[PDB]
Amino acid sequence: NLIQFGNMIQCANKGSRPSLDYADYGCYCGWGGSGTPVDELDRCCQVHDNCYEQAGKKGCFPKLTLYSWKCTGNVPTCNSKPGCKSFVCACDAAAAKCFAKAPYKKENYNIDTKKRCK
Amino acid sequence: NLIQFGNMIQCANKGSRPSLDYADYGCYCGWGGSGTPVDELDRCCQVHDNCYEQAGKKGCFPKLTLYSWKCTGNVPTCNSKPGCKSFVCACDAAAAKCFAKAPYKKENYNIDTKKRCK
Ligand SMILES: [Ca+2]
Ligand SMILES: [Ca+2]
Repeated sequence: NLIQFGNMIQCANKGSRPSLDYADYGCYCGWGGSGTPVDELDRCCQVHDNCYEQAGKKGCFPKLTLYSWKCTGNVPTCNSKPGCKSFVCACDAAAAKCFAKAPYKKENYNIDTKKRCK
Repeated sequence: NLIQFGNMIQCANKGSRPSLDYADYGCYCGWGGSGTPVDELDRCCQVHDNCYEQAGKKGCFPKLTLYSWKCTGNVPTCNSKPGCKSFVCACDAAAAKCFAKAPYKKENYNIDTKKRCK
């Protein structure tokens, strides 16, 4: 679920930045997502958006799915069983890893998505 | 539950030390629960053992309790508000913070607790 995703983000970036910092970023991080991502981190979110889309087509509610995961060697690691739990956990762990490698750019945080996204 | 606790430990210590390093340490970290704690870290585990005993007496199974928690700016924070979930979460959050500020001394890892703990 989304609280677990936030926990994963902190795991992957070794506490370098709070997970709330990623909640409304670029064109894709946060509600909806449209246009060309504005930078590397936003590209992570576009991928994540598409993964949640694919989870939804498989009958999952990715914001709600309660999976099992472990922060090990600074990598979010899915324990979960198959199905939605495995699938959504994979979406989140992947995004967490992607966020962690990408540079955070404050100028791209909380942007006017109607003006900058398409 | 124990997996979540491991995740809290990584949250509080910014992933600087694996969770397993704390599973058999001193007289109190892990299955042990007797004698005089061997150092500052071991004292954290003594407090955590006491907390788990209190949880049990509240009717909780602390190793199993499945709570809701958020790693917020490197601080494990309980979201669960009532019952065993909130109480056990608090035990774990406090220990995770305690572990992160205590110095780890490998000479106290995996000691013979039958011999050194009373
Ligand atoms: Ca989005
Ligand atoms: Ca113990």
